[PDB]
Parts: sequence; C-alpha cells; structure tokens
Amino acid sequence: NFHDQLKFAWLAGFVDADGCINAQIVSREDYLLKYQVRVSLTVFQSTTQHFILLDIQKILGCGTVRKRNDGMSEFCVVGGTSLQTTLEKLLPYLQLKRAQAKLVLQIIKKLPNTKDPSVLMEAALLADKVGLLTDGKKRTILAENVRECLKKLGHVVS
Amino acid sequence: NFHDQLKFAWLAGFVDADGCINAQIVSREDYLLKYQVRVSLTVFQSTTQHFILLDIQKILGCGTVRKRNDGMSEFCVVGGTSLQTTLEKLLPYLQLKRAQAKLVLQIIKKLPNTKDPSVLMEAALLADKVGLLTDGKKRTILAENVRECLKKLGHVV
DNA sequence: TCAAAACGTCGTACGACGTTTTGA
DNA sequence: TCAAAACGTCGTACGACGTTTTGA
Ligand SMILES: [Mg+2]
Ligand SMILES: [Mg+2]
Repeated sequence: NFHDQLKFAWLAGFVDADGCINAQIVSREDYLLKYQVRVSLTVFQSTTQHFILLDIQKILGCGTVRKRNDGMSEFCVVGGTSLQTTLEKLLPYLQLKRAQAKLVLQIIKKLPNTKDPSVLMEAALLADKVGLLTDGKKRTILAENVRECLKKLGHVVS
Repeated sequence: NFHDQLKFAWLAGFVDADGCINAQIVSREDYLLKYQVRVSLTVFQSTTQHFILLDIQKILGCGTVRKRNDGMSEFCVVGGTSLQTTLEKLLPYLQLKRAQAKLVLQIIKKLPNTKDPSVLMEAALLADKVGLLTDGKKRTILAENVRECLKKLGHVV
C-alpha cells in the first residue's frame, strides 16, 4: 500500500530522468487508413545493469524488456489497455513528464474508435503535441501526412 | 512525515537515473599534503527545465544550483557535513547507486582527520573504488598519486 | 486488418571529470 | 592552509525516433 506508493514514486522519479512517454504515428501498410498512433512508456538502461529493467516490470506487472545490439537495454510498455494502467500509477508522482502522460492518456481514450478517419485524425494531432514536449528533433511523420493521405483515400476528415 | 518519504523516494529515483554520487582526488597546491578528497552528489538537467534542480534544492535544503555554459544546469552538494545529511535521506530508496553512497559515507567519516597522511591515504584508496563504479574514465589522479607525493613529502604511510 | 513484440541507430542530454574563484 | 562555490567541456549513456516480425 503505502509501500507500493514509495516504489511508484521512485519509479516516477526514474522515468522523469530516463523515461520516454511518447506518441508516434507509424505507417502500417496493411491498415485500412494506412496509419497507427502508437502510445508507449519506455525506460532506458545500459545492459551493464540490465537487472534494473526486470525490476520495473516486476513493480508494474506489464512490459517488454529487451537488449539492444548497441549495449543498451530498454523496458517498454506499448499500447492503450496496459499503458493506461501504468500511467495512472505514476501520474500523481510524475513531475517533469506529467504533460506527455496526460496527453497520452487521452490518446488512449480514442484508440478504440480509430477506425473512424476523423477520430484517427484527432488522435494524430494529439501525437504531435506530445512530440513538441520531446527533445526529439527526430520526427518525419506528422499529422499533416496522415490527413491528406486520408483525403486521398476518399475519406472526409475536415 | 511520509510525504518527504515520497519526495525522497522520487528523488532517489531521479538520482539513480541521472545523478552522480562521487568521490574525487583534486590536487590543491596550498594543501600541506597537496590533495583533497572531494565528495559530491550531483544531478543534471537541461537548462530548459532548470526549475527542477531548484525544486530538488528546496526538498533537500542544502546545495547550489548553477547554469553551465553549455545548455545544462547542475544541482550540486559538496562536502561531508551536508552530503552526509543528504545521503542518509536517499539511502533507503536508492538502488542503482546505493554502493556509491555507502563508500562516500565511509569517506566522509575520515575527512575530519584528513591532515593525517595515513588518514588521507585511506580516503584516497576509497575514492578510487567509487571510481570503479562510475561509468566514467576520465580520472587522471589515483590513490597512488597521493602516495608517491606523500612519500616524497617525507611522510610515512 | 489490426497491433504488440522485437528491433537498429543517429543525435544530444547529459555524467564525470579537471579547473578557477571566493572566502573562512 | 583549508574547502566550498562556481566553473568548462569531451565522451557516451542514453532518448526518440522509424522498421521488421510475430501473432491474434
Ligand atoms: Mg534525462
Ligand atoms: Mg542515466
């Protein structure tokens, strides 16, 4: 209880410095609408101390630990139903990344309805807003891409 | 006050991620024994988020905040009489760096008596083992480096 | 058609030093 | 003579992407 809260606070502590609460637009050519909006919480560690990623998994009950080929390890929680559960446990304690969290929670809100081209569209717009709160000067794929390729598929968003 | 306990736990989580609990040999020419064992806790964030180091400072009640000329800011806690106070706060919640706290606390126990060459000498050997726990490889001054020099000052160890 | 599991890597936010200044 | 306050900067542990694979 109060014990579980101290681990969530420590974990929030850790995510705030090494975490990554994100929302990307991934192209998926088998999709009807060509795009998926991926939600994820990822925590990075050197494989030297890979043991730490299994601990977080334990504490959270969800997530995928891998070794990367460059000497790093990632622990990662992908997707709405499980990521939502993890965020509500961290949210009260997150400080630096409560915005990325709170936005992503409301992306999860709409993910069950993303077959609708305009629901998918508000989701992607929200993914951009998350990307501005991230020192990722990395993103090639934005909502504007989704929207007009949506337009090309004959769909009417706005 | 279990709220502090929540804040300390959060902090320990941060320190474990982007912190630095360390012990260093710095050459100081105006010292008799020419060497200080400097102990420190340090936390980094980009200056874009400079406010979080000031919060950290508020939680602990010790420590200096500075902007660096490079885009980053640091929160730093140097010296035994205020770094012991802080480490005993984290120590129950630290994970990744609990080893460096303990070693550094064992260093701090000796600093009061660091004029004594053998006492300095042992603090020196201790700092090197805090060095074998830091992904770092920058250090150019080793517990040896206190010894030739102590030797050459005509001291016995 | 969906979507997570698992993946590979470039760029920079950092870690970890040594250095210079203040002042007790 | 001590020693913190304050400093400057290179290397690498990370972040934040996009991509392939598995599988429902
Ligand atoms: Mg960070
Ligand atoms: Mg780290």
